Amino acid sequence: RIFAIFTVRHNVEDGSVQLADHYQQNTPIGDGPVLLPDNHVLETQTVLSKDPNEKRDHMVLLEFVTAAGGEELFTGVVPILVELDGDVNGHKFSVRGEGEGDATIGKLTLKFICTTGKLPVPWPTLVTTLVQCFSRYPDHMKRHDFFKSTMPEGYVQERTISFRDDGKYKTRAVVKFEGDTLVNRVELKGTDFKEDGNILGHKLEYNF
Amino acid sequence: HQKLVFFAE
Repeated sequence: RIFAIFTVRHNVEDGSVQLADHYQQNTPIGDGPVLLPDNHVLETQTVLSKDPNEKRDHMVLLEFVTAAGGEELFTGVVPILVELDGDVNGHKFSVRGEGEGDATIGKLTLKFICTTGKLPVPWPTLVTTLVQCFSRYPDHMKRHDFFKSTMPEGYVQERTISFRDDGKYKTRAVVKFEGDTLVNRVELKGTDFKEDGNILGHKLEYNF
Repeated sequence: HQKLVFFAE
């Protein structure tokens, strides 16, 4: 297993910021050999945008992931299927995601769609939950890529995201290969949310 | 922009 702790800042309408503390861990599914990486950082830049042609609730994502501080499956563009099932304070909803993943430049292009109507939480609060095996590792660090070395069997991603002064998401994710497309199947349970706090009140400015 | 520190069990 490996661990990462980070805090995402979300801008609010009233100028203030909403903080999202992340506890993340990853566990290989396969019973085989994996790499135990030293401390290293993942530097993520990430932009969100809209398809103007899409009438459904959606989020376009462009992301560049790069490390600083059993892999051949990624030598090129891998397809991605993402499926999230969540309920937040009893709100049942699903997000479906398609796109490509090029590990060679640490770039992800994915478009996500709310399958069940209106998304009951702001899309930014679901970004860090909605495939870090695509992050580009330099060659002096090619040995510290846990994610790739757990493939195609995959790994389990488990993360609790608590929003200060508000509720918390608890997600479970299976990130594996499924017939030469990479899949992220995720459950998400949010509890104890203020029914008109930043999240359920939809008070987050939309970018990140 | 964000950087993320990954540990080890």
